[PDB]
Amino acid sequence: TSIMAVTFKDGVILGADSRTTTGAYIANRVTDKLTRVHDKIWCCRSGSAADTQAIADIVQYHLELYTSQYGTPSTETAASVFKELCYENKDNLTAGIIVAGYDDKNKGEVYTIPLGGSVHKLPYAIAGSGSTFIYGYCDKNFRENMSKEETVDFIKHSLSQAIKWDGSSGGVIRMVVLTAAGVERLIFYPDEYEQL
Amino acid sequence: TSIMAVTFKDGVILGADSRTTTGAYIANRVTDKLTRVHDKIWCCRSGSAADTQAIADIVQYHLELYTSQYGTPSTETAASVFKELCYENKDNLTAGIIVAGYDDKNKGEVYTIPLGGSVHKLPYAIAGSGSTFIYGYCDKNFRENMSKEETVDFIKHSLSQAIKWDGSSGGVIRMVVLTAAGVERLIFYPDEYEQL
Amino acid sequence: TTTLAFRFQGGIIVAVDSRATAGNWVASQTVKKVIEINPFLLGTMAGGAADCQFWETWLGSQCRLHELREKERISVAAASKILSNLVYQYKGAGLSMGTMICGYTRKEGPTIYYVDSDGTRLKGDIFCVGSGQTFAYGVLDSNYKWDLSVEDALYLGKRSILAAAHRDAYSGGSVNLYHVTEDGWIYHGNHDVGELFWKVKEEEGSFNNVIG
Amino acid sequence: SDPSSINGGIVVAMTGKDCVAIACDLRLGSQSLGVSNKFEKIFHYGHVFLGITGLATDVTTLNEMFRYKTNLYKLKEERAIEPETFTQLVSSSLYERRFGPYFVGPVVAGINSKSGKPFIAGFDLIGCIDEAKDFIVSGTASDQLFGMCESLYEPNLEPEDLFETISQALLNAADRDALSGWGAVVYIIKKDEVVKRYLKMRQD
Amino acid sequence: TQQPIVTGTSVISMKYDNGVIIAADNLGSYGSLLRFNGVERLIPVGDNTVVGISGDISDMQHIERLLKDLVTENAYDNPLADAEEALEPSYIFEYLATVMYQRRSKMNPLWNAIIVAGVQSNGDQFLRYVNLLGVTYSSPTLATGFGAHMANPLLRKVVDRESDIPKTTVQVAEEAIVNAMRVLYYRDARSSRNFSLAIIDKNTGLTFKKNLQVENMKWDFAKDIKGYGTQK
Amino acid sequence: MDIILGIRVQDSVILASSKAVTRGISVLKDSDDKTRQLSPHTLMSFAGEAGDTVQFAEYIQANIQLYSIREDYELSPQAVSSFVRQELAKSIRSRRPYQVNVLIGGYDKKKNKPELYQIDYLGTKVELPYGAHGYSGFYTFSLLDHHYRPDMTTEEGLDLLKLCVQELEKRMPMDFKGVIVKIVDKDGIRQVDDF
Amino acid sequence: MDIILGIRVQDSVILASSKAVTRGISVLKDSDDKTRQLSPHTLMSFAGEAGDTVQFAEYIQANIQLYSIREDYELSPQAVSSFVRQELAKSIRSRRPYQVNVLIGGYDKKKNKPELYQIDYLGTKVELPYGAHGYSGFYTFSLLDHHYRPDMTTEEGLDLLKLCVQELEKRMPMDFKGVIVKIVDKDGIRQVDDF
Amino acid sequence: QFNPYGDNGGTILGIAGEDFAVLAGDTRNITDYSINSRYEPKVFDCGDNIVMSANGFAADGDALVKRFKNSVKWYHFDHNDKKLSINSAARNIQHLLYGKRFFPYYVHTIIAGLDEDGKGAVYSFDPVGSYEREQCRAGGAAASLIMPFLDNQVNFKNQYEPGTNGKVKKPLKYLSVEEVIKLVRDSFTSATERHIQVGDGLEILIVTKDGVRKEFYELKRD
Amino acid sequence: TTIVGVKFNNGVVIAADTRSTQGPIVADKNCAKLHRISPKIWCAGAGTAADTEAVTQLIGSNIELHSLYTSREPRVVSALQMLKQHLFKYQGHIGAYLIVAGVDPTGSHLFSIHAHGSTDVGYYLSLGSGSLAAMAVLESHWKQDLTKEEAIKLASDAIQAGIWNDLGSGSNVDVCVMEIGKDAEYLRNYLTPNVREEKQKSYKFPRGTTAVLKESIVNICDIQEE
Ligand SMILES: [Mg+2]
Ligand SMILES: [Mg+2]
Ligand SMILES: [Mg+2]
Ligand SMILES: [Mg+2]
Repeated sequence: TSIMAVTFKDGVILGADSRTTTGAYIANRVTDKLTRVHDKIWCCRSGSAADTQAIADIVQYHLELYTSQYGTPSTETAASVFKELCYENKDNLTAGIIVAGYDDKNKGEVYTIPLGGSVHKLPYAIAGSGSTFIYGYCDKNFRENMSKEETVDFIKHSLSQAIKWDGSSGGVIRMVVLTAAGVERLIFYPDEYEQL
Repeated sequence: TSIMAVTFKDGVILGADSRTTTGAYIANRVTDKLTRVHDKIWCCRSGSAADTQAIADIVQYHLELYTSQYGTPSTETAASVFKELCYENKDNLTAGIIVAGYDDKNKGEVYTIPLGGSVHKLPYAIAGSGSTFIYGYCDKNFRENMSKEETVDFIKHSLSQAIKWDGSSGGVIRMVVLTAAGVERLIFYPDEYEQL
Repeated sequence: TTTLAFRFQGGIIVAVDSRATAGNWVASQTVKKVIEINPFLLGTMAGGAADCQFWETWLGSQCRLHELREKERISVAAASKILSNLVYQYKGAGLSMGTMICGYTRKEGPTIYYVDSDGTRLKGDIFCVGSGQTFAYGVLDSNYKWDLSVEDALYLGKRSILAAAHRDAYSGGSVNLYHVTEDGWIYHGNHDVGELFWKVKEEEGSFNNVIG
Repeated sequence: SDPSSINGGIVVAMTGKDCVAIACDLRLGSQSLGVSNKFEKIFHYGHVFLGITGLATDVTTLNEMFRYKTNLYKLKEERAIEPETFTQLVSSSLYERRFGPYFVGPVVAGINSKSGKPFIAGFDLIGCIDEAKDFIVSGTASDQLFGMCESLYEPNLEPEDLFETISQALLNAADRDALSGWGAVVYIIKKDEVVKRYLKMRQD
Repeated sequence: TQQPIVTGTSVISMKYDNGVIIAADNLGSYGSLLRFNGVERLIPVGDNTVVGISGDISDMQHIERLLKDLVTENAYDNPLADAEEALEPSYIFEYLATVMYQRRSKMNPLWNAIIVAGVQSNGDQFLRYVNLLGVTYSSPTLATGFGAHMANPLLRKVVDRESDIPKTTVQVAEEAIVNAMRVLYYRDARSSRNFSLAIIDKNTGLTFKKNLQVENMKWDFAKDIKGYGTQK
Repeated sequence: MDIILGIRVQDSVILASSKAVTRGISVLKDSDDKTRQLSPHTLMSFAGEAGDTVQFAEYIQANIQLYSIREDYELSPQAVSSFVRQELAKSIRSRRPYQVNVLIGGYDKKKNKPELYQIDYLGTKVELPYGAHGYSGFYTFSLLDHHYRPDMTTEEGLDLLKLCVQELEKRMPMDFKGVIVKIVDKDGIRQVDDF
Repeated sequence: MDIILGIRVQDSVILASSKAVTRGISVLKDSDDKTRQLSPHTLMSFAGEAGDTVQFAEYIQANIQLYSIREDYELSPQAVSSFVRQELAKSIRSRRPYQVNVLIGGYDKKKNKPELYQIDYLGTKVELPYGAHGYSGFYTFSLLDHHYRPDMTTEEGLDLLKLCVQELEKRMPMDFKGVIVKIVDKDGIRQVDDF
Repeated sequence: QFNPYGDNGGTILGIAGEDFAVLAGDTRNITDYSINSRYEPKVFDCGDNIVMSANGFAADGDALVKRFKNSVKWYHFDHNDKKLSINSAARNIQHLLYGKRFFPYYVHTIIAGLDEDGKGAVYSFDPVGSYEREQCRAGGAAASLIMPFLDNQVNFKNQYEPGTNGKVKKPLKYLSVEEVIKLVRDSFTSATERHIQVGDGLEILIVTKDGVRKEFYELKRD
Repeated sequence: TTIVGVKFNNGVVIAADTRSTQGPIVADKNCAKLHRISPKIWCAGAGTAADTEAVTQLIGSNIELHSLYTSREPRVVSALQMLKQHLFKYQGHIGAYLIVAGVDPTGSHLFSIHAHGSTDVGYYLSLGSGSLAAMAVLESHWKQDLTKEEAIKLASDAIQAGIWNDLGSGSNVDVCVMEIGKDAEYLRNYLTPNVREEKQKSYKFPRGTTAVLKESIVNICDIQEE
């Protein structure tokens, strides 16, 4: 699994591959690893599909009930709810989650929650087995306050490499763009990204 | 350990970090992992220091005795002698070796010999624990027939990232340039490469 | 550890060694392996020192509560069964106990119950428990009679511990003697094995293998 | 299970003024069972004395081995082996079994016949030499002996004072060890007389 | 029972004549991966205490929140919350030590080694250690992990016993701490060049220094080293 | 094999050895003689692992019988015991050691003395007035320590041995089917056929 | 505990149970009665893990004695055996099961018939003419298969039982120190004091 | 796997005089081959003229001392400020220890003071609460080095009167507080030479009818 | 064990502590951890004490024979190659961790060698359980172009760090200085900072304290004439 979230000028973009494996068999080649917990707070799932799905569902419930009472939650609040579940159930979970969201006040924000249940607010985050191969590339090529087109290219190029080298990653590159304008889904096929 | 060999127009350059660790203790911070088996055939050592030193010493002996009888050996011949030892003693060795050499007929050549004892002739090769983090970067930035200065920059930038992320790598970046002109040693200190 | 207790005409004799070892090293030579449950009841310590000491002291509290409530001395049968039922609740948890609950009542006469941390409760006439038990049994079995005098019975128990103290590496230090009568137990002193051995060797002509 | 504490027993050696002393308990056991009260652990090859603790079969074997080797030494050299030379022989002999060692704790003691110098040495089971000035300890109560020797010992003791020190070091150490005791022997060694004394001690 | 995941390395500290110094690098390691490069592992509590934490970072963040909550709770119905009834270093430590030992006793530890550095009401220096086992000890110098093996020997050359504390100035103490941080950077494979340092002085109060770097590094001698034995 | 005892008296050595041969569930034999005559005045009883016991005992027997022919001379008990010890001491560091414990009871015709040697499978030799292997000593040694005298007659030794066997039959969980008793003295070796 | 046998003859049930109590190395007792009277015409012998055996037997005894008082009536052997089976069947899926095997010998006063029930620690019940637990059956069943007749007298049953005990004393490795034998018939329970 | 136990080293020593008692212990605290502290007090005044040390795993040692101290406080509340006698303190500590029979305090505990007749008293406890009154007891790392020496020099074991040759034992004459302190100091000096976990400092707490007094001595720091 | 090597202008200095341990017990308070391979090639040894002695004497013996055969003074690189090939053959089962130093016709050299057979070159090295304490001191005070006096100071200070702070190390400091064009000076017990203080009491017993069963003269002499 290769996943990343990158903040830019207009907001944040989440990116992910679409491969689910059982050993060396690809059980699902069109998985959606980018999941909605609120209108403009999404997450990237790495680790156990069952665990990360179960967690995300509970978070979506918590933020729905939060919204009914207190209005729209912050991206920080969403990351805290994710953290609470991941930290308090660390012994029984295998979940690495990147939480990404767009406020109007705060703008684009990215929080990574690795295996332990710790929280790390970052300009961008990479995770999953395929992320190891692109630490060098991402660190050399990331800039703050990129445009939408630059950030799409940055994510597309990064995940292209992660996919190239990691057998656990593959299929399509899905992306979700979070800005004031709304929520845009993007997809990029092998014939496009492999030739980069 | 972060090691690489890269072929360019005038020949080949071998690059390596200088860190030797026992657990998290850095036993040696100024290790020379680039070793001479012949005047213009050198190697990059990854894995067990004891195994790779012992192997290299035997190879140097074999190529010395080869030279006395049959004249200068090819880089391919050197890689074959490395392979023979690594493959036939695979059960008792932990050695990943990159063999790099300069002929006048063949020019710069790079052979990588991973754990199994297989041989792979490549335009460039990366290895050691720190190499994982720079697969993406190296693949995106390598070009054939670079100049000496471009190849030094490519190696320097690559190993800089490998060191940045890998705790097993660090210290100085050593390099060895192999061309028709002769053998040139280069060294690059932390204050130089960390700010890249 | 060598502990014995046997029944005879004049009541019960209880005799124990004094040694405690951690690995190969002798932690103590001055251990009290007779727990004085109350003035009429005695318990021996083998296996775990803490388990025997703690739970047989607790037993003395239960015996005291019984006689307050029932206005009558607790029977050795009842006292031993309070202990055995208690340890049986803990079975599996890892208590280590091998003990002789010893008493002399009118209804029963002199009585010994071997109680043990895997729940065993046995009435009997002669019991030996510990790493030196087999040595003590040898001397007991060949010299034991019901019609022993109190003086000879005391000596027999003393001598049987000495036999074990000599051969068994984990037994020794000193011998503690007790004589249990219907009117209560009577302490018959601490006897250093070192001094006792040479005394017994000379006076008895035994231990000819040993140079003295 | 641990070969060096099946049979039990101890050796201690000390230096004095123009003299050495070496002493041992007499116990041989099979773990908890006492088997023999006459198992001596000190031997000699001419004027050189060797104590050996540990696994009793190896104690016996090594004694037989060093008798063999010192006998041939004497035939070829035309003189008795010295403590310094013997110490090296013991070390060599043990190390040649590096990966299948004798489970022993040897202790050399003696006076050099030419120089008159008192000498003691200890070894681990694979032949590392501890050549102490003051004292050497070995066996299942070596901790206890270290404690006794470290407080009781003083340098340049006369033979008859050294006897009391080493005896009390052995005896009180052995009484705090389940696997040592059952009698004891003390050798007092001077340049041209050696006195051997059996001690009276508790037999448990 | 767990295993630590994201981890922080050495925390080092020492007493000097008028207070205490404590320091810790800004790295959150993920095994051999040097994952997070901006992690603050010194956490000040009030103006008189700094708690330095090594080991598991998620547990550190939990402890960080417990301390934040402790300050809130101390303020409740407390008119002297910023004066006589403010939190002392000794109160903060004892709390943490209780929590650490309680957690190990339920077989569910907070996977940390903690040093509480501060100055008490009466001007006394406070420096005490507690870890995942609830083990506690105090000493003129204290260090966790690699710091225990490499920093302590250096810091003990400055303050070898209690009587050396009044003789040690803040400049000497800070110099020793900064040199120790350099030694740890040379030799600890899970360390970073960037660190934070805190001084708690009875006169000048809490000085918290962020974004420090290991400097004056000796590498030049590396050029002369060739091969591993016989090579030229 | 189970119980083997030995007692050296004034003028003889008495070896008592159990008759039972048990293979797991069933007692296959109740009349097994766990001994070999090595020479006219030297007897060796043995106990340990199945197969190895007899194989070792007969191997020793053959070697002593070879020596006796070659030199036209009977080795002393001491010499035989030293030979046996060395074989076991050699055996313990072998690929597959002999798991055999032995008692060697002999009458030295030169010194006019009975001698009893106890040697375990490691090659641990001791000369004793009385000895045993395995658990046998645990029951019996307290009796032997008490009653034994170096000037005992053969009949007194046999009575002390009966007391030892009775204590074993009382307190041992295993039925060892009694003992065969043999006496080694100046006239050689003979079996006590009623015990 | 070791050997427990049972044989149902014409007009009675005979239970034979070993007297030895061994704790590892030593035989601590040679006169142990491994049985409890549950009611006047129902006897239960038992063998299994130390402590659990007696605890279980007395627990069953207490419950049957409680039933006897409450209803002023003796439960049939069948009823008692079913009660015991259920307790063991409940026990096997507990936190710590009773490791106890039992034989229940009873005389049904309603049907005028002796009955023998064999129940193992799992709660496996069978009614039999003769039964055993552990290894006891391996030695004895070939003899009982041959000689047993449903019309045997009590004296003939005791003779067949002696032959079973003799075969056990011959071929079993363990010394079980003989057996206590009890007879359950229309007149109740009585112990054969010479066997 | 998580190991809840650890070894902080150290060595303690309790000696009961005729009308006094001493409880000594080194001040070194260690883990593995490292020194944590050269001065970490291990012997404590618990009130009511009782001194205590729980040597071994320091987290359990501190927990136990803390709980016992608290037990002294509540004894005063519950029983009209009655003085907790050393024998009563001992029995109370047994129950504290045995309370954790199946997850033990990993310590060897010693307490010292005076009995109700004013005589010196020492009590020694195993990790699970077995205890006995004793004259002499070393606990911890170098206990095997100290006890044989104390058998010889306090109780005069194996020492006979010159001329008699083993027939008359050396008589057990009463030692003064000054004489005991010499034997304590020499026990720890010797233990320091031959045991790597013993050193740095020696703190002795002396108990008399007048109260609790402290003495401190340097030990080798290697 | 705390062993160090430090390079200086005209040579190399080597140092070690003097404690040998069996678990937590100090078996020897004045252990010699410095070994002579040849007159001007010495090494410091950590790990299994029997192995460090055995491996230095074997190679030292073969070095001597090689020196006689070739009519040349031995070289450090020869000792180094012979040690590493031996240790590599035994796959680490020979537990010898050595700092090898010396002077020869090529110059002054300093190497470390691990039990598995890996070698390292350096200007300053340390090894053993006190290596981290020693290396801290070396990393704080080492510089290029040390004098002999400065190197002996730095080396012994690094050993002291180990003595005081590492429980595996203790007692005294041994030093050996190998300077070019000079005899190697072996400074045994160069520092002695751990002399035991006078005891409170004398434990010399009165004569006849010990009980004695038997006395006899041992015949150490040979079989006599006449
Ligand atoms: Mg790095
Ligand atoms: Mg004994
Ligand atoms: Mg003893
Ligand atoms: Mg020390």
